[PDB]
Amino acid sequence: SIEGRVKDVLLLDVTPLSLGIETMGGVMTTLIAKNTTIPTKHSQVFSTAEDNQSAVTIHVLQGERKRAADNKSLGQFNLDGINPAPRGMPQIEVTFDIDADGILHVSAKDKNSGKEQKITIKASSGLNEDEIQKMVRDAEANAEADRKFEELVQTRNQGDHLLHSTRKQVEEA
Repeated sequence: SIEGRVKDVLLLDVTPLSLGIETMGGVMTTLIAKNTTIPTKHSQVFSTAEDNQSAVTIHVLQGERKRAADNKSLGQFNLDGINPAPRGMPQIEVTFDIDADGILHVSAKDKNSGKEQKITIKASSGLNEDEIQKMVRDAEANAEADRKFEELVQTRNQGDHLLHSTRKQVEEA
């Protein structure tokens, strides 16, 4: 109570903080949330708003929700190179089954040829609600640097199905 139930693993032996993807504009959307008891199995199909079958970013974000101090690392990778078919499809089904021991077996399965990548990434708890709000200071203020990446997003929000995703590493600098 007094609004502060970010962490809750006592009578919830579940996916322990809510964990999905860093989203459009320094936002966080969970993929599977607490109340889903391990071992879990659940499908959520996604697409992108730009470059559909060419790069999904698999930076899975374990944190809270809209105010992005929700940067518990559940990754930072990218499923790249799914043939040239950019912007909108929308057929990349992403299934996330966690095991009972605690590992997110999530396969971003693409519907171009089943170009998939199954990561097995940890999800251990052991932190605080002001690990998130303590990251509202250090890191909610660092989300202004993510505002530069919100220009890279193209600035929007929500992202139901659509979900911007592109890496950046040119040779010039």
